[PDB]
Amino acid sequence: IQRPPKIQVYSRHPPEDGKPNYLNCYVYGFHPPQIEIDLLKNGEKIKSEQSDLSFSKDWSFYLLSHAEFTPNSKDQYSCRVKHVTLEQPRIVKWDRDL
Repeated sequence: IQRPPKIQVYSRHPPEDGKPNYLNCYVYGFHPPQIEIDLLKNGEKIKSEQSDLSFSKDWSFYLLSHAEFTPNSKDQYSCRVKHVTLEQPRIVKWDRDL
């Protein structure tokens, strides 16, 4: 029981300032299943397009939240996850050089 979530913030296509992309936040390997995931632009939240809760032997419970977004050299994004294993909501930033 009590397993913290593993997170992956990434974009669908290699980003270029201008072309509309998609930002996905992959969260998995956690338990219990109740978990909240917010997508953030400069600190405030955006498109809550979330998948349906799924489970697997190899990654326990997992989810995928995504939003359409347009890259700029000034706007920064990140994924915020809230789970009973995190004393304070964990925030992972979208690094676009990884």
